[PDB]
Amino acid sequence: STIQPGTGYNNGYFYSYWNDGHGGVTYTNGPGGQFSVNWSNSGDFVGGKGWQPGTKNKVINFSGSYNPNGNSYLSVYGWSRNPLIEYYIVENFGTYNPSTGATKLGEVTSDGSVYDIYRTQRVNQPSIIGTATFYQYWSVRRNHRSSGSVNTANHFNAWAQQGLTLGTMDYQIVAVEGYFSSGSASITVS
Ligand SMILES: O[C@@H]1[C@@H](O)[C@H](O[C@@H]2CO[C@@H](O[C@@H]3CO[C@@H](O)[C@H](O)[C@H]3O)[C@H](O)[C@H]2O)OC[C@H]1O
Ligand SMILES: O[C@@H]1[C@@H](O)[C@H](O)OC[C@H]1O
Repeated sequence: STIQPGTGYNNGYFYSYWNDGHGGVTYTNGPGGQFSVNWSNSGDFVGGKGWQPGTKNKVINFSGSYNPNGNSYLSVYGWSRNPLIEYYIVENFGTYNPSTGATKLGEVTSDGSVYDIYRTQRVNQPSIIGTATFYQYWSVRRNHRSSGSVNTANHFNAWAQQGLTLGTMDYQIVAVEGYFSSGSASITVS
């Protein structure tokens, strides 16, 4: 069903839904691995379904519809702890490349596309442990898609070769993000 920001498990899938308190977003958990997001003149939000804890070698499958009107991205999204790391494997995006401003670390080929990899430091920003400072890693698919399989290990290894130490895995989801935009998405994770 439709829910306010929070976390939990639904039909065997962890979910996380976060927003900045601005209105304009509706997040719905559906059967199995399915979730939907519908948004209209939103603020900042990110939510979706997957695993808690994730793993360092998961192959993540997703399919469905992704139709942003503005700034948004569809990604494998997760965290580690000790050290705190936020990471995104971006499969598709809207009007803004979310790696803008991050430092390019190289490239990796995975699951049918080259990806550009990046990192940046986030300072006194929201996180799974509260306001915190942490590195944020990106791997941005060149050949955008809204269904696919992601071998997360290829991305973790590419980042590690440029200095990532992944700590203890926290959640790991397929997420839809929006940033002052509109859109819809209906995604099934497995
Ligand atoms: O109540 C606390 C939650 O609000 C908190 O949720 C996390 C807050 O950070 C969210 O981060 C996304 C971090 O980066 C941009 O990439 C995202 O836009 C931030 O908002 C994260 O998605 C939430 O899980 O968890 C701790 C709770 O105590
Ligand atoms: O076939 C794919 C090629 O098209 C892509 O660039 O790099 C990945 C391969 O698996």
